[PDB]
Amino acid sequence: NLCPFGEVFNATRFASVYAWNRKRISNCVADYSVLYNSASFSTFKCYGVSPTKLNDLCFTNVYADSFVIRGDEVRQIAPGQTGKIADYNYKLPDDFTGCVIAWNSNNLDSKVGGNYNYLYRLFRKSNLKPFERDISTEIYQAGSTPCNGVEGFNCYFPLQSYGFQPTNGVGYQPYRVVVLSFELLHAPATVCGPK
Amino acid sequence: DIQLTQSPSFLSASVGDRVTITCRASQGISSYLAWYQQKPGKAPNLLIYAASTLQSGVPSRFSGSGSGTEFTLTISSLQPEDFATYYCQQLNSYPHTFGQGTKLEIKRTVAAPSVFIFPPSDEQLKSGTASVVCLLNNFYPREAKVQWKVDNALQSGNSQESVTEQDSKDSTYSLSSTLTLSKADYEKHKVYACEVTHQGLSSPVTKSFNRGEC
Amino acid sequence: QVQLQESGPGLVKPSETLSLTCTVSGGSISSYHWNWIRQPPGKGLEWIGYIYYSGNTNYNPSLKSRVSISTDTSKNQFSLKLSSVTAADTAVYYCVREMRRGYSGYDYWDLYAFDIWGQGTMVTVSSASTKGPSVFPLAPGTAALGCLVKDYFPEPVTVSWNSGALTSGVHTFPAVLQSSGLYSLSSVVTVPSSSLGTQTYICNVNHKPSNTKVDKKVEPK
Ligand SMILES: *[C@@H]1O[C@H](CO[C@@H]2O[C@@H](C)[C@@H](O)[C@@H](O)[C@@H]2O)[C@@H](O[C@@H]2O[C@H](CO)[C@@H](O[C@@H]3O[C@H](CO)[C@@H](O)[C@H](O[C@H]4O[C@H](CO)[C@@H](O)[C@H](O)[C@@H]4O)[C@@H]3O)[C@H](O)[C@H]2NC(C)=O)[C@H](O)[C@H]1NC(C)=O
Ligand SMILES: [Cl-]
Ligand SMILES: [Cl-]
Repeated sequence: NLCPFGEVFNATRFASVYAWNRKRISNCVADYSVLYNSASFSTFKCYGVSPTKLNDLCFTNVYADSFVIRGDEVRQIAPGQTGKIADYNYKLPDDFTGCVIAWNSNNLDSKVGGNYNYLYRLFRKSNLKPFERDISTEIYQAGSTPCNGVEGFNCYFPLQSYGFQPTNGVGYQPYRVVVLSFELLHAPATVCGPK
Repeated sequence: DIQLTQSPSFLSASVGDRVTITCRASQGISSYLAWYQQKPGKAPNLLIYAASTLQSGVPSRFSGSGSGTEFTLTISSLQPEDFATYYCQQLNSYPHTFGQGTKLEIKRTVAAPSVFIFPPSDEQLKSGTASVVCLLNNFYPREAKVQWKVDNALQSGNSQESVTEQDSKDSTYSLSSTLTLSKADYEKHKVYACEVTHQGLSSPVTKSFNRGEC
Repeated sequence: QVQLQESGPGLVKPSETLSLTCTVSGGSISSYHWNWIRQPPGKGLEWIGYIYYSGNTNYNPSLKSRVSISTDTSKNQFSLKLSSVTAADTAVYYCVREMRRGYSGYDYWDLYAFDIWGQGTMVTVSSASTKGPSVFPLAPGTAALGCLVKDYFPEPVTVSWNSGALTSGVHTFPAVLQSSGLYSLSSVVTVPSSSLGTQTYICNVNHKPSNTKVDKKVEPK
């Protein structure tokens, strides 16, 4: 019984990072060394587990998190980072056990005149906790003056769009990111490599 | 793609001084900056990474600071062994780039060269060449003048100088001047002399020998 | 402390391929990320390329069409090939290790400082042939004595005194390129004039490219 990894990695559409997608994976076998042996990736790193010898353990669940960011932000998808993405959109915990996989999606997520459909959160009252998703579209109060809805002086819509056109520098091109988490509960281990 | 410029490019400073060397990045690089010390004939050596973290094994007189585009390497209390070329490196994005290097020389007190002259060996003469060598040993500063006199004529054409790198203990230089003649040209003259001029001498020192006299 | 040793020829003809291997000891190829760096004489550091043993590489764009880097995990090595070389490729070549990452695998968006360097190896690009040096004595409170090492190609030559037992007051001058296109240098040492005629002074000269070794005793004339 094969884990649905094709459905995470090869989806026509990926999420905006503020609204990052999560897929709970259980009761299946997955070949992870097979996944690593693609020439396709800018980024394939694993904390606490190894990509190569990934095929010998079981787990209660795997989570596959996916989203699109700028190339210059892929660095922010790691434990202990700071910036707009790690603070306000997608936060990994300090003790993260799992893999971060990223690749240039310029051919799919750019178009003539720019693709403006991918959004990120620019403002927030405080940082995300690890694995927090914030989907709220409440106007942000940047000054001592209240808002009550409405854009104005020191009162901003908290989401802003990337502007992905084919001609951008590679730090400004879209990257698709997949984060795998591996969790053990005192409870049946159901997601295994072939051993 | 990311350009680094260092300042100064060259500096002499005294032992015990505070020295600052700066690195400018052409765009923001956060704290992604390393510094290296390279001594003559050695590999560069990692002093600082992440702009301000001291590498283990590096004395505490080295420190780094800055973020964004402006970075400083500080040597508090300069030591004679700190003679080197210092290099910054950016760790922001490929390609890896380095600054152009900052060469740091140690100032010290004036020291006169001790001068020695070497006639060519019998062995070389049989091969049909005569090299005469003038050694200026352990002097400071580097500015030195060597003149070859052959039976009191200035003989200027076929001489070469080589200088050692500053000594890491005494901060002195040494220099060699080699005068090369054919065996036939060497045999036309009796008295071979190098005359040395330097800050630390009150008058030129001449060392000479008389050809063909044990 | 992991040690890196460059090896490969110090002389390459123009248009041919420069080949170097870095042998690693004290740790594994698979635990680290590796680079090639070079330094033309009297010039700065230039980055050549990067490899992680997943096979993933990044090459300096200025060199990219001529450069290849590979790993061999069974021999604990990695290698550089620089194709169709000119005089512009004459340099000291260094293999380096990057500071250890807190993860397995690779990331184009994450770069690390170089904590371990090899000693470096001089590569000359020249159509000229290797030639071993001729060594001549430089015979004399303080006395000076030396060895003239001349007409060798290419760099480098090494000089020691009394097989490495005499290091104090030794000065080995940088080589000078003659118009002949060969190199020459002197090594000199200062010693008590009181020691002459009882103490033995031998300059040990080694020119690896020609496998010329010479031990010349330097006596007072
Ligand atoms: C996302 O999609 C990529 C690309 O997939 C390709 O398009 C898809 C729509 C679908 O049609 C895929 O089947 C198709 O390949 C996936 O990447 C590819 O994955 C396949 C299947 O593993 C690879 O094909 C194989 O590669 C092996 C390594 O060299 C090779 O040994 C296999 O050969 C053997 O097995 C086949 C039967 O499977 C047999 O016919 C052969 O004779 C031989 O025994 C086989 O060629 C492709 O090489 C991959 N292509 C690329 C571009 O990397 C990717 O896996 C998927 N994402 C996830 C997470 O699943
Ligand atoms: Cl909040
Ligand atoms: Cl590059």
